[PDB]
Formats: sequence, structure tokens, C-alpha cells
Amino acid sequence: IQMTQSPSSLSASVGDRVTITCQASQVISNYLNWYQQKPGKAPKLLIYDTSNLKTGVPSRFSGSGSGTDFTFTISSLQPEDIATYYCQQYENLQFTFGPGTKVDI
Amino acid sequence: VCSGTLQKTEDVHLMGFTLSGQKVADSPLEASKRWAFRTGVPPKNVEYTEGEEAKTCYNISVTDPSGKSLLLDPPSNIRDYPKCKTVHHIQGQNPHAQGIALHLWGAFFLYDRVASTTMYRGKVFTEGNIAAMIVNKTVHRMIFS
Amino acid sequence: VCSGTLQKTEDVHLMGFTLSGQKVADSPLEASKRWAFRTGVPPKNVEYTEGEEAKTCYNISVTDPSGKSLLLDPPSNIRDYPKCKTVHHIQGQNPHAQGIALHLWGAFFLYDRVASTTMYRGKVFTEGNIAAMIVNKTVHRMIFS
Amino acid sequence: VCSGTLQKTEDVHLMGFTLSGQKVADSPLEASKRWAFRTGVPPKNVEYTEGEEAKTCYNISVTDPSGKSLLLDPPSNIRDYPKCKTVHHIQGQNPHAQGIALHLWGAFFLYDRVASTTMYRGKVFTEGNIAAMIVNKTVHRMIFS
Amino acid sequence: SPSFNTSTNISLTFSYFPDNDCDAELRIWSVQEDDGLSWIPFFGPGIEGLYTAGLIKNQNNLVCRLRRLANQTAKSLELLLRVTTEERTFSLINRHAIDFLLTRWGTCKVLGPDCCIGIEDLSKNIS
Amino acid sequence: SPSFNTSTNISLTFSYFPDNDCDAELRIWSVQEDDGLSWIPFFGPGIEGLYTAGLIKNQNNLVCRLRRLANQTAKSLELLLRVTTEERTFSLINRHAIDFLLTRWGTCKVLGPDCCIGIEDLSKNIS
Amino acid sequence: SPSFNTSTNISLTFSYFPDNDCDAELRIWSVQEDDGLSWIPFFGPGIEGLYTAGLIKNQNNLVCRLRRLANQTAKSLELLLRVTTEERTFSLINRHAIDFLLTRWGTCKVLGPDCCIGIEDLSKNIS
Ligand SMILES: *[C@@H]1O[C@H](CO)[C@@H](O[C@@H]2O[C@H](CO)[C@@H](O[C@@H]3O[C@H](CO[C@H]4O[C@H](CO)[C@@H](O)[C@H](O)[C@@H]4O)[C@@H](O)[C@H](O[C@H]4O[C@H](CO)[C@@H](O)[C@H](O)[C@@H]4O[C@H]4O[C@H](CO)[C@@H](O)[C@H](O)[C@@H]4O)[C@@H]3O)[C@H](O)[C@H]2NC(C)=O)[C@H](O)[C@H]1NC(C)=O
Ligand SMILES: *[C@@H]1O[C@H](CO)[C@@H](O[C@@H]2O[C@H](CO)[C@@H](O[C@@H]3O[C@H](CO[C@H]4O[C@H](CO)[C@@H](O)[C@H](O)[C@@H]4O)[C@@H](O)[C@H](O[C@H]4O[C@H](CO)[C@@H](O)[C@H](O)[C@@H]4O[C@H]4O[C@H](CO)[C@@H](O)[C@H](O)[C@@H]4O)[C@@H]3O)[C@H](O)[C@H]2NC(C)=O)[C@H](O)[C@H]1NC(C)=O
Ligand SMILES: *[C@@H]1O[C@H](CO)[C@@H](O[C@@H]2O[C@H](CO)[C@@H](O[C@@H]3O[C@H](CO[C@H]4O[C@H](CO)[C@@H](O)[C@H](O)[C@@H]4O)[C@@H](O)[C@H](O[C@H]4O[C@H](CO)[C@@H](O)[C@H](O)[C@@H]4O[C@H]4O[C@H](CO)[C@@H](O)[C@H](O)[C@@H]4O)[C@@H]3O)[C@H](O)[C@H]2NC(C)=O)[C@H](O)[C@H]1NC(C)=O
Ligand SMILES: *[C@@H]1O[C@H](CO)[C@@H](O[C@@H]2O[C@H](CO)[C@@H](O)[C@H](O)[C@H]2NC(C)=O)[C@H](O)[C@H]1NC(C)=O
Ligand SMILES: *[C@@H]1O[C@H](CO)[C@@H](O[C@@H]2O[C@H](CO)[C@@H](O)[C@H](O)[C@H]2NC(C)=O)[C@H](O)[C@H]1NC(C)=O
Ligand SMILES: *[C@@H]1O[C@H](CO)[C@@H](O[C@@H]2O[C@H](CO)[C@@H](O)[C@H](O)[C@H]2NC(C)=O)[C@H](O)[C@H]1NC(C)=O
Ligand SMILES: *[C@@H]1O[C@H](CO)[C@@H](O[C@@H]2O[C@H](CO)[C@@H](O)[C@H](O)[C@H]2NC(C)=O)[C@H](O)[C@H]1NC(C)=O
Ligand SMILES: *[C@@H]1O[C@H](CO)[C@@H](O[C@@H]2O[C@H](CO)[C@@H](O)[C@H](O)[C@H]2NC(C)=O)[C@H](O)[C@H]1NC(C)=O
Ligand SMILES: *[C@@H]1O[C@H](CO)[C@@H](O[C@@H]2O[C@H](CO)[C@@H](O)[C@H](O)[C@H]2NC(C)=O)[C@H](O)[C@H]1NC(C)=O
Repeated sequence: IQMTQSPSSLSASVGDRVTITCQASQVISNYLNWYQQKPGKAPKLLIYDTSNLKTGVPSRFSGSGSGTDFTFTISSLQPEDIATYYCQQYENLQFTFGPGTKVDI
Repeated sequence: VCSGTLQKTEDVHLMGFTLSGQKVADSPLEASKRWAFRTGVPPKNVEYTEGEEAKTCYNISVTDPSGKSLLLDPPSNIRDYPKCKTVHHIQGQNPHAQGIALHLWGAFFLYDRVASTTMYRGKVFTEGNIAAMIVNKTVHRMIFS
Repeated sequence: VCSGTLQKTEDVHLMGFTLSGQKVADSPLEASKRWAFRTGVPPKNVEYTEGEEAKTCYNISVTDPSGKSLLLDPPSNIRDYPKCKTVHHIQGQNPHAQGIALHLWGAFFLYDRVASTTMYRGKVFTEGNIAAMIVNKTVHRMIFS
Repeated sequence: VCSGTLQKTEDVHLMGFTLSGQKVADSPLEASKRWAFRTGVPPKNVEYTEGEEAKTCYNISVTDPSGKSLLLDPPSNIRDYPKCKTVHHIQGQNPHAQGIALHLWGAFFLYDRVASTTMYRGKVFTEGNIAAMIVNKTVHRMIFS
Repeated sequence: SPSFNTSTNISLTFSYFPDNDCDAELRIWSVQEDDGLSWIPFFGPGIEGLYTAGLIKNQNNLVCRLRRLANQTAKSLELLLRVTTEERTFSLINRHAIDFLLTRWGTCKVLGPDCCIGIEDLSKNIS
Repeated sequence: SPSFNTSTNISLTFSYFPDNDCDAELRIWSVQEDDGLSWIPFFGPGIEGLYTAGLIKNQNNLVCRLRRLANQTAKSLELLLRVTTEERTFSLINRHAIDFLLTRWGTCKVLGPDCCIGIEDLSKNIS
Repeated sequence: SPSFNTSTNISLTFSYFPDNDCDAELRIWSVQEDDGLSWIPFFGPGIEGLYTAGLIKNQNNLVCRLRRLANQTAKSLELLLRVTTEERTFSLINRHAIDFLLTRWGTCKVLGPDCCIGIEDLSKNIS
């Protein structure tokens, strides 16, 4: 129906806590994941199942949400966290990615 | 022991109470964690008389990667649950799946006047349990008017 | 209230009486006016023990203009009515027909030891109703010798 | 008459005793002489609670010379007999065969918690009969420990 | 639940009463077998010679009270079938039997109605 | 087996007792029809307008004792289903009814418990 | 209907009596479960480890009276199956239960047979 991700762009100094939102097309029925894609490279998931984080991902990354509204939060921003962040949704046998959130320092 | 009297066999009723009233997670993601597929267990059914209005209902279709639906074929007596506030339409996949879908808590997949051990294909249900109680003709008429 | 006693559960019998004994029209034209097709109603069955010898029986086959028979598939337990004086063999057509055939009077399509809400395909029946009564082993033996 | 008391409906049990305990011929050749095929008889089933450990069991497949198996299709509730000392795997042929296989002695083809009038296709069975008896919760617990 | 019995004054009686439309003759059929080899399913009857003929004479509109009973009991039977979801057959004789036991026993005072206990031989043994 | 009834002191009562997790409101649905043409299967309701709405108020955790009863009775119901081999539906109301008759009548001494016979009017008639 | 019980003088007793062909040993199997997680259908047994073993010793031709009972009861059971038209399974335990209630209660005089009412404690309370 409609999958949105806000904000579209972002600019925050180093050390700031920034949160991003993701709205799924339907009520969540499978794992919701979050990916970090630095310019040029391939995406890399940091958070899976809305809350859990992959082994090796820094502790500053966190996530929460329920239903159709979800959030992605980083506690203390660092210079190598600049990337376009996407949220993944698997509904109706379709993997759909969010518009993405470009964060700048 | 002698407390209470039963007049006719129609007065004994089986009421199905949804797990939604037990304040458990209604979300389909957490609800899908309560079911699992297992081989070697026969499916059993029990008919009941009354049931609760469900807060969330589910119409799931778990399929093989080839397309084969792993849920059982619903017998004729199985029909959609009567009253649902919201019906989640879910389409899943499970390649390793074997056997038939059962409830991990021991609850029943409530269908219209039927409680089932297995989730049937293409039929709306709700998680719940049933309870045996006696209400005579006059008392039953008062509650439903 | 205390009048009458029931010894064994075999002694309670359900006797099906044909509408022919009620002096209603036995002709298949007037009898076809007593049935109609309706969707959204489940078919129900009740088994009985004894029945009356029917004056007129019907073996009907109502089909789509394409050829599709609109009558339900008879389950295994359904069999032709035992005793019929005359069996009308009828082949009908109904393009608008939906659902399943029911009785407009509320009577039952009597089959062998079975009363049905629906008329089944390719099975002889008679219109009638059933009645609950008690006859002990000695009395039942006297009537049938 | 007043001797004995029944507390709950779960305490009445139906025990199936094999014909092997009656010291009849267990050999499949002599056992095949106890069955025959007949048309015009409906198959009936009765569920029981307990059964004996069988000395010899049979998995027979009687087929037409064309290849058509003459044994009935087993319903879902029919399953192999639980405990068998030896299971004879037999493949037979009968061109003249009509109807369905019945027992000439009047015994039952014992399946898991089911006694049948007919031998079903591809399902292990044993010849036996069932008996109605009452054992209360405490007595039943003692025998099976 | 009514009951039919030999007349106590082959005449029969029916306990039920309702407070030219009926047919006088009443031919019936039943499957009950008289109590060597007929009980075995392979032997005995098949589907043809399975039914036994019977005849009930109309004595004080006996058949008409039977026929008017089925015309009336079907109106409740249809409602009793709406609740059960099973499309297959549904045993009614077991339900009438337990309804008979519950209407007679399902706490009752030894004296007065609603409690069928025989004390006529108890009142003489006490004296 | 418990029973729900109008309060004897529209308030209702439940005989069962167990010795914020529950939901207060309890909307229910039933198929029972009030006692002209509605009983005929062709007429009356279909599958849409077949269920009647009801509501039970929580009076002294009434709904919570009902909800905690179904949470507990299912543990025995699952074991009662393991023995029966029929995959189709299985009537439980008939079994509870005969269990009710057997627990009340299924030899009992007129005096004391385990025998619900009313002699309070018999003790006055003897004097 | 007979009943098997612990001996009142692990020896058992059977109430039935009929007035070297039998097998002495009698191994049996049952599905009854002893009364945490086993009752849930997903957990506990499947179709393999579902049956529990048992053994009944022949004490005063105990097993032989059991075996000769099934040899005889089948002759009536076959006739009881001819009337019911349902090809599927047919519950016999429910029918034996209601037959037990009807043979004990289904009008009876407090004195004499055919009425199992205990007055031995009533005769002492009146004096
Ligand atoms: C009547 O109503 C009550 C209450 O509404 C309801 O009770 C519920 O029962 C179910 C079980 O039937 C409970 O589910 C269990 O929950 C516990 C606790 O979960 C908490 O703790 C874990 C770990 O700390 C947290 O991660 C979690 O977020 C919760 O906070 C779990 O421990 C259980 O999981 C184990 O058992 C499962 C059985 O299916 C396994 O599938 C699972 O893998 C777990 O196994 C464990 O052990 C294994 C070997 O030892 C190991 O391999 C595993 O990895 C794991 O360690 C289970 O999920 C539920 O919580 C109860 N609800 C409440 C509110 O208490 C009744 O069920 C209901 N009755 C009916 C008939 O409906
Ligand atoms: C026990 O035994 C009794 C007696 O044997 C039996 O009673 C019978 O009940 C049925 C209904 O269940 C009766 O059938 C009705 O008959 C009346 C009267 O018909 C006469 O009058 C008309 C008009 O004057 C004449 O044309 C006709 O020739 C007759 O002389 C009809 O009025 C009924 O039709 C209406 O209702 C039908 C319901 O199915 C509709 O389908 C039909 O269209 C009619 O509707 C009317 O109203 C509509 C809106 O208002 C309108 O759209 C229509 O056009 C029409 O105006 C119906 O046919 C039957 O007569 C009874 N038999 C006797 C001898 O009285 C019980 O049924 C039986 N019980 C059981 C359980 O079996
Ligand atoms: C409870 O337990 C008991 C005992 O365990 C068990 O009894 C058994 O009953 C069956 C019948 O149901 C008996 O089977 C019959 O056996 C007799 C005797 O056979 C001996 O004699 C013959 C001839 O002398 C010898 O050849 C043979 O080797 C034996 O020594 C047979 O006569 C019977 O056959 C006739 O009847 C059959 C019925 O199915 C026919 O199929 C068969 O063709 C035979 O018919 C005769 O007459 C016809 C016309 O008159 C003619 O056309 C035929 O050619 C033939 O002459 C039958 O096989 C068995 O022996 C009993 N067992 C014992 C130990 O006595 C109960 O059945 C059991 N109850 C339940 C419910 O399980
Ligand atoms: C639940 O899902 C099933 C299947 O996904 C739906 O059944 C379909 O219903 C439509 C409309 O009646 C038919 O055209 C399809 O052929 C059906 N498919 C199957 C597989 O049965 C069902 O309608 C859904 N229920 C709800 C309430 O949405
Ligand atoms: C009633 O009609 C049905 C079908 O019109 C008859 O069933 C046929 O019976 C013949 C002979 O047994 C078979 O060869 C056909 O294949 C059957 N057709 C179907 C569709 O089942 C039935 O015999 C008729 N009954 C009577 C008493 O005439
Ligand atoms: C009894 O025989 C039947 C058929 O001869 C066996 O059923 C077969 O089982 C295998 C393995 O599960 C399947 O691959 C076949 O498709 C089955 N065939 C049929 C016709 O069902 C059954 O396993 C045998 N039982 C025993 C205990 O040996
Ligand atoms: C079947 O019913 C008849 C009649 O109700 C029973 O015969 C009665 O038996 C009682 C007790 O022996 C006598 O007091 C009556 O006088 C008899 N009445 C008649 C008309 O003969 C008969 O016993 C019943 N049979 C069974 C097996 O219960
Ligand atoms: C349904 O239950 C109510 C309440 O238990 C019954 O009303 C009682 O009737 C008895 C006998 O007439 C009185 O002694 C009580 O005082 C009544 N109680 C109340 C609260 O009114 C009612 O009779 C029952 N209805 C049926 C059809 O059995
Ligand atoms: C199962 O049966 C046994 C034996 O019949 C019951 O034990 C008897 O209990 C009564 C009443 O407490 C005593 O008077 C007897 O002396 C006991 N007999 C024996 C042999 O111990 C036992 O109570 C029954 N269990 C259940 C649950 O009903």
C-alpha cells in the first residue's frame, strides 16, 4: 500500500542522538530489519527483529517499535556512521525496502 | 455436591474464551511464535456452543517454496470465526515444515462453534480455550435478550 | 410425569411418517413446488429407526444447462428409501440455481434410516417427518411379528 | 443387580482380545480362510479403549489381475495395530472378487483403538473381539503402572 | 416422551394426546432381528431382505396422533439441528435417553411430584 | 460442573471458585433462537445474521473466574481428546450430561452426602 | 456390565461368571496418561511412545472369563451395528454408560430389588 521512512535527509553533529522512523505497509507479520549502506558499498544489517542486533554491531545502535510504527536510534553518533539507512519488511511474499534515511554530520 | 441442578441437556453450554481476553499479545508476529508444525499427531476437534468476540483474527496461508500449502484441508464443518474486530491476512513460507500445525501453549484454534488442535487452510480463527458451564433457558435468554 | 418407563436405550425409536399419509399432493409437479435452492445454509442429517411405506418416491436429477448437477453429493451413509409404491424418475434444469435444495415446509427428505435437510444427487427419497416414541422389546416384536 | 458402581464415564473400558489368545491358527494360510468378499453390506466401525498384544499381524494387499486393489480405502481414523510380534506381508489376487472383505466368524479386524467389519487397504490388523468392562481410576493405574 | 404399548384396558395404546386429514392404514418397516448364523455380517440379510414389515391399526385415532406428532416434533428438531455444526449424521436416540433420565432425576422430594420413588411398600413395612 | 444463574442475594452468579490479568468486558455470541417462519431452514437466518450478541458484566471477578476456568479445563480436555480416534467433531455436551447423572446417582444412603434426595417434607408427613 | 477390581478377599477380581482353550498370559496396551508438559499435543508422546504396557494374571480363570466374554459380546455387538447407518466410528462407551443409568433408575420401590437406595443408616436414625 505505502511504506514510508522519515526523515528523507538528516544532518547532525558528531555525538548527537538521532532517531529515525519507519512505517510498514501492513501490521508486522515477519522480522523487521534495519540496514546500513555506506556510499559505494553494499548494505549491512545492524538490527533484526525490530530490537535484536547482529553480533559485532556496536552497542550505540538500538531499535524498538510495534505494530505499524517503528524507530531506529543511535545513542552517540560517530564519523563512520554516515550512511543511508533502510528498513526491511517481508509481507505477502515480498521483501520491500523503505525509502531510506540519509544522515550527514 | 448437590448444589446446582441440570434440567435439559441443552442447558449445558461450552463457552470459548479468546486469549485476547487473557491480555496476551495480539500481534501476528508474536502470535506466530505460539504455533509450530509437528508430524505424528492426529488432529482432534471439539464443538462448543458459545464464544467470545475476538479482538484479532488470522487468515494464514503457509506454503512450500514450491507453492504447496502446508496447512490441513478444512473439513466441511469448519467455518470462519463469527465475530472479529480485525482480521490479519498473512502469507508465510516454511521449507523444512513437516506434519501439521499445532499450538505450543495447548490452546485451541477456535473456529465457528468448533475448537481444533490444528490450524486449517484458508479459515479464519482465534486462539482460545473453552469452558463447561450450565445456564438454564431463562438465564440464557436474559444475557442475549 | 412419572407415567411410562424406559428400560434400555434401544427401546426409544424414531418413526418417520411420510407426507403421503398426511394426504398431501403426491404428484411430482406439485411436489416439486415444495422445494427450493438456497445458498448459505449447512446441510444437517438425523438418523431414525423406523419409517412408513411410501406411496410415491422421487429420483430427481436437476442439472445446469451445461450439464452440471446442482444436487449435493450424497455421503456414504445415505441410501435409497427402502419401500416405495411408485418411483418418479425426473430430470430437471435450473440455470439460476444457487446453493443447495431445501424443503419449504420444513419437512425432511427421508432416506433409508436418515432424515436430511437437503436432497442428495441420485438417491430416492420421500417427503416426511420423524417422531420420537418408546416401545419396549415385547411390544415392538408384536407389531412386526 | 446393585453389585458394582460406575463413577465416571471414563472408567468404562472396551478391551479387544485377539483370536491368537483363543488358540486359533495364526498362520496366514489358515487365517486367509476366515475372510471372504461380499457385496451389499455396509462397513461399520466401533472404537475401543484397550487391546491385547497380538501374536501375528497381517498387512494384506489383494488386487485385481489388472492391478486394482479390492480392499476398501481406510478412513483417517484407521491406523495400524499398535503391538505385533510378527507382521505377515501378503500380496494376493482375486479376479472374481466383489464387494468388500468381511469376517466369516463374525469377529472384527482390530485396528488401533478401532474394531472394523471390513479389512482396509494397506493397514495392519489382527483378528479379535472386544468386551465391555468397568475399571475405576485406581484399578486401571495398578495394572499398567 | 410418549410411549406405545399393548392395551391394558392386538390393540395398542399411545400415551400422547394433543390438547380425516390423516391416513388410516400405517404400514412400517424395521431392521430389528429376532433373537443362529444370521447375525454374522457375511451371512444373513444384505440390503434387500433387511427390512421387516409391520402394521399399526388406528384405534381411537392412534395413527393420527402419531402422524400429528411427527408433524409437530419436526419444528423443534429443525431448531435443534441449527446449533450442531456436524454435517454428518447425529444420533438423536442417545439425546432423548439422557433427557429422559435428567427429567426424572437431574434433588427431589420423596413426597409429591417430580420424584418417581415408590414408597407404597415402604409405608407398610414401617408399621 | 459449575453453573451461572441470576443473583438470589441483571446481576448473575457463578458457583465456581478457584481455591488484573483478565479482561473486564465480555462480549459473546450464540445461535439460540427465541421461541413463526424462522425455524424453517430455507427461511430465517443464513450464515450472516445467525449469531445473537450478549454481554456479561464482571461482578466479583465473575468474568475472570470464567476466563480462568477455560484456561484450566483445556488441560484436561486435551488429554480427553488423545484417547478418541475420530478426527471429526466429538460432542462434549452429551458427555458432561451423563457425567452429571453418574456423579449424582451412578447406590446411595438417604442420609448424609453423596445422595441428593429430599426428605425434609417426608420427615413432617411421618409425624 | 461386569467390573474388574482389586481383590477384597496385585490380585484382581471380575464380577462376571458364565453359567485350557484360553491363553494364560494377557499383555495389554493403553493410552491413559499419569496425572507437566506431556498433555500438550505438540509435546509428550506421538504415535510411537503413546501406548503403556500392562499385564493381567489369570486368577481363578480370570483371563479366560475375559476372553470368553469378548467371544460372546461380539454376537450382540454385530447386531447393534446393523441398525446404525453411519460408516464412521460409533462411540460405545457412551451407550454402555446410559444403559447403566437406565437399568438402575430408568420409578422403583425403596424396598426390595430393582432400586439401589441405601436405607440401612435411615432405619437407625428414625429409632
Ligand atoms: C493459560 O494462561 C497462561 C498465562 O496467560 C498461559 O501461560 C503461558 O504458558 C506458556 C507455555 O505453555 C508460556 O510460554 C513459555 O514462556 C517461558 C518464559 O518466557 C520468558 O522468559 C524467556 C527467557 O527468560 C524470555 O526470553 C521471554 O521473553 C519471556 O520473558 C519460556 O521459557 C518458554 O519457552 C521455553 O519452552 C518452550 C515450550 O514451547 C520452548 O519452545 C522454548 O524453546 C523454551 O525452551 C527453553 O528450554 C529449552 C530446553 O530447556 C531450550 O532449548 C530453549 O532455548 C529455552 O531455553 C515458553 O515460551 C507463557 O510464558 C505463559 N504465559 C504467561 C503470561 O506466563 C497458559 O499457557 C494458558 N493455558 C492454556 C491452556 O492456554
Ligand atoms: C404439517 O402439516 C401441515 C398440513 O399438512 C403443513 O401445513 C402446510 O404448510 C405450508 C407452509 O409451510 C403451507 O404452504 C403455504 O400455503 C399457503 C396457502 O396456499 C393457499 O392459498 C394460495 C393463495 O390464496 C392459493 O394460491 C393456493 O392454491 C392455496 O389454496 C400459501 O399462502 C403459502 O405461500 C406463501 O408462502 C410461501 C412460503 O414458502 C412462499 O414461497 C409463497 O410465495 C407465498 O408467499 C406469499 O407471500 C409473499 C409475501 O407476502 C408473496 O411474495 C407471495 O407471492 C405469496 O403471496 C404456502 O405455499 C401449506 O398450505 C400447509 N398445508 C395445509 C394443508 O394447510 C405443515 O407444513 C406440516 N409441517 C411440517 C413440519 O411438515
Ligand atoms: C468364539 O470362539 C469360537 C471357538 O474359538 C469360534 O467358533 C468357531 O466358529 C466358526 C464359525 O463361525 C467355526 O468354523 C466352522 O467350522 C466347522 C467345522 O470344521 C470342522 O469340520 C470340517 C468338516 O468335517 C473339517 O473339514 C474341518 O477341518 C474342521 O475339522 C465347519 O463345518 C464350518 O464350515 C461350514 O460353514 C462355513 C460358514 O462360513 C462355510 O463357509 C463352509 O463352506 C461350511 O459350510 C458347510 O455347509 C455348506 C452347506 O451345508 C456346504 O456348502 C459346505 O461345503 C460345508 O459342508 C466352519 O468353517 C469354527 O470351527 C469354530 N471354532 C471352533 C474351535 O469350534 C467362534 O466363531 C468365536 N466367536 C467369534 C464372535 O469370534
Ligand atoms: C482467507 O483466505 C482464503 C484463501 O487465501 C480465502 O478463500 C478464498 O476466497 C475467495 C473468495 O470467496 C475464493 O475466490 C478463493 O478461491 C478462496 N481460496 C481458497 C484457497 O479457498 C478466504 O476468503 C479468506 N477469508 C477471509 C475472511 O478473508
Ligand atoms: C436414480 O438415479 C441415479 C442417477 O440418475 C441412478 O444411479 C445410476 O445407477 C446406474 C445403475 O446402478 C449406474 O450405472 C449409474 O452410474 C448411476 N448414476 C449415478 C449418477 O449414480 C440410480 O440407479 C437411480 N435409482 C433408481 C432407484 O432408479
Ligand atoms: C503395509 O502395506 C502398505 C502398502 O503395501 C504400506 O504403505 C506404504 O508405505 C510406504 C512407506 O511409508 C509408502 O512409501 C507407500 O506409498 C505406502 N503404500 C500405500 C499403498 O499406502 C505400509 O507401510 C505397510 N505397513 C507395514 C507395517 O509394513
Ligand atoms: C413390555 O410392556 C408390557 C406392557 O407394558 C410389559 O408387560 C407388563 O409387565 C408388568 C410387569 O411384569 C405387568 O405388571 C403388566 O401387567 C404387564 N402388562 C401387560 C399389558 O402385559 C412387559 O413386561 C414389557 N416387556 C419388557 C421386556 O419390558
Ligand atoms: C432458571 O433459574 C432460575 C433461578 O435459579 C429459576 O428461578 C427459580 O425458580 C425456583 C422455583 O420456581 C424458585 O424457588 C427460585 O426462587 C427462583 N429463583 C430466582 C432467582 O428467580 C427458574 O425457574 C429457572 N428456569 C427454568 C426454566 O428452569
Ligand atoms: C477403586 O476401587 C477400589 C476398590 O473397589 C476402591 O477402594 C475401596 O474404597 C471404599 C471406599 O473408600 C472402601 O470401603 C473399600 O474397602 C475399598 N476397597 C479396596 C479393595 O481398597 C477405590 O476407592 C476406588 N477408587 C476410586 C477413585 O473410585
